[PDB]
Amino acid sequence: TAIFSDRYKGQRVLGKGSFGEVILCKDKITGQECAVKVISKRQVKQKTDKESLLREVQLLKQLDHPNIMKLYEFFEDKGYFYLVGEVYTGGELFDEIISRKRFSEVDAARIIRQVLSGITYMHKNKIVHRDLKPENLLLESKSKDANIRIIDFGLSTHFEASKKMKDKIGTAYYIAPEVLHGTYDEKCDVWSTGVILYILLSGCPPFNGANEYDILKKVEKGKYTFELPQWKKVSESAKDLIRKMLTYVPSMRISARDALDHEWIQTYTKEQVDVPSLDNAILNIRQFQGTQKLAQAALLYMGSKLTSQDETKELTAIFHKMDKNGDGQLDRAELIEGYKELMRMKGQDASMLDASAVEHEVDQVLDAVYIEYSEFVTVAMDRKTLLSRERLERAFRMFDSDNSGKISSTELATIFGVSDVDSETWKSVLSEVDKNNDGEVDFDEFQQMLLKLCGN
Ligand SMILES: CC(C)(C)n1nc(Cc2cccc(Cl)c2)c2c(N)ncnc21
Ligand SMILES: [Ca+2]
Repeated sequence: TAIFSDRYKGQRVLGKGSFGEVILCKDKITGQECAVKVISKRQVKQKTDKESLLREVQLLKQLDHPNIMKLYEFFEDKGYFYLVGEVYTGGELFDEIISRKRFSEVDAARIIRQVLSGITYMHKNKIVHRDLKPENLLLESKSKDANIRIIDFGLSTHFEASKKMKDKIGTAYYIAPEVLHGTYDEKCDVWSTGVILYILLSGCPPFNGANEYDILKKVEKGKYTFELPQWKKVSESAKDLIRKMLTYVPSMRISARDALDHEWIQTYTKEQVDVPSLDNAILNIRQFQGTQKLAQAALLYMGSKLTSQDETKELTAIFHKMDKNGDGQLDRAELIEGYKELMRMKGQDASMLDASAVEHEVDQVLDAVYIEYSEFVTVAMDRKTLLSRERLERAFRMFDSDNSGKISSTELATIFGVSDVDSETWKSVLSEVDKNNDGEVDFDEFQQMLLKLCGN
């Protein structure tokens, strides 16, 4: 009965999350800011019935913990679900860790005590995460004392995971083996935290591989080691906690509660022995984060380019039919009607919450441009891809940490492995872009490879 757009207005896009886009919204009466996840019913399948989802939402709204995201409201219309909750502005935990100069076991213990405190609380209330990963650890604010907030607790129980690689980047590292075969319980969150902790103290995933399926093979076997030089400077109690958290049989695996009482958490979170900086771990987390973000940006660039081609042609045909005399020009109200018609057929955009948002977007394009609708189409569609094109170059620049301007063949293999692009498929594309290749590409050659890898 209650309508989302009657209460909230979209201010700006915050980013892509599991199951949908996240928009910064504001209450039209009280002025309260909130983060809203818009889940498209067409793109996301429900695992449970409507009554099971409503009962979990009602429970989730009443729960409260300092390391769990607060949910405020829930709305549903014919095509979408709107999960309304608190905004966090500190960004992802790993993007903050790589910005600092020193990082020790004391810092890793403070991080993992918070995550475990949050998990322990949600497990007492019979809610499992299942998809716990570093990307779901947000920092409350930009300050250095910011608490960690776990996002998306309980959503995997009600919404089916996407099968598209652009949505699955980095999920294989943290997923518990029992989730892969179907019988799982809340212990799968201890395993995921165990993996996160292993990466905090070494900067390398315990179960790794050249592609998604090779990682899942390592996870399913469950075998890993502490045989990297960097593990020599780490305490034995940290290694003990990891062994208990990455125990294969879930009934033998330590609980979230007992992980808090472990010697490592008790010792390294108290204010009262020597603790050095894990320099090799920071460098490995910075290289790991750069790689994951470039693979993700490459996949989102290709996805936006295909979506842009579909919408450019659809919008061009809508305006062509609306052109009565055939002079190639239309009025403002016509362009609004046609642009609204694009969202009616292709589905409402997360940034275009209602007619007023569409009218403002049309006005923003008309400020750049009886008007030539082909010029309106070009500008409107280039504005939709702007964020994905700029995010690609920024991620290439961040990955190119030595500012050489190029990435090597070994780095391309790693990037395309995380992106799940077949080895022979990208090597074939490189040869068509630059026939006299020397085992390295610059940004334009890399973007040219991606354009070819999505039919251009
Ligand atoms: C993916 C990004 C990082 C953009 N994101 N995701 C979230 C989590 C979220 C946001 C709204 C609803 C739900 Cl169910 C989950 C969120 C939040 N709270 N505050 C700021 N940004 C957020
Ligand atoms: Ca370089």
